[PDB]
Amino acid sequence: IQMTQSPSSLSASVGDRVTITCRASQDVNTAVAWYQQKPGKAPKLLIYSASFLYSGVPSRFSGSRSGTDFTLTISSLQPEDFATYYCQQHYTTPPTFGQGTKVEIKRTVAAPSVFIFPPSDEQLKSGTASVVCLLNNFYPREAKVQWKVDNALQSGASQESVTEQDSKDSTYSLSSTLTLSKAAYEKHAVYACEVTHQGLSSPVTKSFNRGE
Amino acid sequence: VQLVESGGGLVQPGGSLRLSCAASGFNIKDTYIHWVRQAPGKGLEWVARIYPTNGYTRYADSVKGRFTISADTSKNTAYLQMNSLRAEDTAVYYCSRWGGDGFYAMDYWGQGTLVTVSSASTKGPSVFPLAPSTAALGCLVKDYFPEPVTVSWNSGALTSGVHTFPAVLQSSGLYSLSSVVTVPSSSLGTQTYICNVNHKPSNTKVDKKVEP
Repeated sequence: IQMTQSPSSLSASVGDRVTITCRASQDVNTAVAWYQQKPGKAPKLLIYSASFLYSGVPSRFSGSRSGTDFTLTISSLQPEDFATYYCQQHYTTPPTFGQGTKVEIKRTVAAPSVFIFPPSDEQLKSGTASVVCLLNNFYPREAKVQWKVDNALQSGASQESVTEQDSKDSTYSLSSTLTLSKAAYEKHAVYACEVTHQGLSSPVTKSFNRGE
Repeated sequence: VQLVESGGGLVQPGGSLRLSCAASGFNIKDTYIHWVRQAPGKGLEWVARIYPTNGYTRYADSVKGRFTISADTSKNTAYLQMNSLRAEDTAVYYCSRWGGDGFYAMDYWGQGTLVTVSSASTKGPSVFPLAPSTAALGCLVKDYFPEPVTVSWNSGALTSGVHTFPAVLQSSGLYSLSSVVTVPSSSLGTQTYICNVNHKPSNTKVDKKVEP
């Protein structure tokens, strides 16, 4: 028995009413549970037997059933409900989970603060050079970070990482790391990261001249 | 009620590894005990279950034959013996129970334990400063294996404004991350900033002062 969960992700604001649905591939009676999982932690039971609020779960969570369709409702979305939610059937063995629903908090647009870091002298000693561009406290999550070495656009020498949504201000932060050999790093002069984001009227560039 | 796991870590491909799930505050004789796993960045997958009173077991097809779930009622502990381990088995492993003979679904979960199946050796990180010049500063935590590392600032006295990014796997097979923080510009050169990097799998401890 499969569990088709929708949507895969959603964005809603604090206080919004949120609906997550899950369709069982066949009858599963009411043998259905809903779980919440926060980054870095074990899943946590919210609803059991389709509609029963689990002890200690806030009353804004509820579940209901209509045939093969099951629905989790959060009446008033809170900042602390940033998580992935999972539906699960245990009508037959093996029990199966839905594929999850990423819930993020909607907030106003916030432009990133941008910083660029040259490679440390210690790292250059070992023969590698990492250049790090930081985008701090922005929303939405989507952003475009391009590396330019001597005003030439780079391809496939950088990796990105994004933090989870911040608990207070609901923003994201992002790092982009350009990795080069020491020899290649010493052959160029200007290192720049160029940032395009909804919160910026025009792209922001931070740069440095190697050695200066 | 508590479920406390132990036994994970880094294991060679084709190797063996045994996890334990110790229960407190209830009798495992009364319930089913489950193992559930979560590969990095993926959802939840059921692994196996046991009814300890009679030792009856069920397994997922992907682990049938290779894994053995077992239990010792006099130790109130269940076990997962993993054999012929594959890279596909790398995951956080959770243990759980059918609360209320299933009616309550999986109401209690262990904290999870990370199992990494890889032939790569352990390696501690090099920690390089992300020097400043509101300011941002940080530490590049480069080239370690396996996960995880933890980062703190000034031994936990600096917490607000910190972003420790999720590790990314580099093309070399080693992990890398940065941790950054925003501080007052007026504090540089007199206030002292040290990142505390801990990599328990390699028994590596590094405190790195970041100066402008």
